[PDB]
Amino acid sequence: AKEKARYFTFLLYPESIPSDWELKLETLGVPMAISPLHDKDKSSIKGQKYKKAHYHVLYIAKNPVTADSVRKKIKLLLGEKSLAMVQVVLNVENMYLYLTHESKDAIAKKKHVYDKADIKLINNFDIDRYV
Amino acid sequence: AKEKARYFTFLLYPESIPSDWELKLETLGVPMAISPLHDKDKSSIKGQKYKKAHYHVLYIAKNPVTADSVRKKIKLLLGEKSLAMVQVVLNVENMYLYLTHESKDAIAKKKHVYDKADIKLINNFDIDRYV
DNA sequence: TCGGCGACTTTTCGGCGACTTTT
DNA sequence: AAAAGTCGCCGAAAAGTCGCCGA
Ligand SMILES: [Mn+2]
Ligand SMILES: [Mn+2]
Repeated sequence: AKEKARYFTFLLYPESIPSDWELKLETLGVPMAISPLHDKDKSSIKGQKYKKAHYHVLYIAKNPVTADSVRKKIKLLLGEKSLAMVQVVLNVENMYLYLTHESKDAIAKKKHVYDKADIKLINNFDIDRYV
Repeated sequence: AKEKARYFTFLLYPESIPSDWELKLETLGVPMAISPLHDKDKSSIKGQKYKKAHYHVLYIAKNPVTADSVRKKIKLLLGEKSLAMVQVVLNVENMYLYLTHESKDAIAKKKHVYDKADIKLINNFDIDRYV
């Protein structure tokens, strides 16, 4: 009895993805919203500069499918270590604001807040359609 | 069978806790109330002026959980030796005023009275809701 | 007596190949 | 045949109680 759902978020690392990863993700025909790059997140480790550059993708599947469905589809796309920690997204509004660290979880924990503009929306991601 | 309860008090020693302990207690997401620093308690031994610096944390679990649980929950958070003497609290109010030694028993036994201003409330600890 | 800790138990949840349904 | 999708099944950690205490 795995959970089937429409909204997912996962991480992409610049190392494990090919050059054209952006055009690579457009192919699937599914609305995505790709956070700006996270080169400046404070690590929960002493003396430690920042966490590694990563992305937060917000993935809007067209029908209820399972976490594993999405992991594998992007594992085919970009390399089997391309992504990590695919999760089911419960509140879309938050996990969109979370790409900027400008949700309330993030500013409450005072994390470094990125630029609205660098978010990349693939196949006409409509924030309003899902809220 | 051990006792289940929602209200707890335990002690925090500044030596055994990391710099960012205060913020790390906020992570647990639980209403806490942290005594002002207890650096001038009268020691019960002759020629011993003060007791070792401590804090009294006042801890409100979201569901009746066991003394031991809270102990694990905090060892893992601040270090195996971070805390001490976790007990269940039967009257919050009295034990709230005890953080300043302004309860009945504290003023009764002539304990050193600290300043409210230094009390720290974590996650919107609202003493009034508890009476 | 009653706070304590290691041993244990129990959820919790994200992986990943293997099997299965869909195209 | 191939794509996509889910199904067992594993592991680890974050949680929790239990056993015995021990001063
Ligand atoms: Mn991040
Ligand atoms: Mn004290």
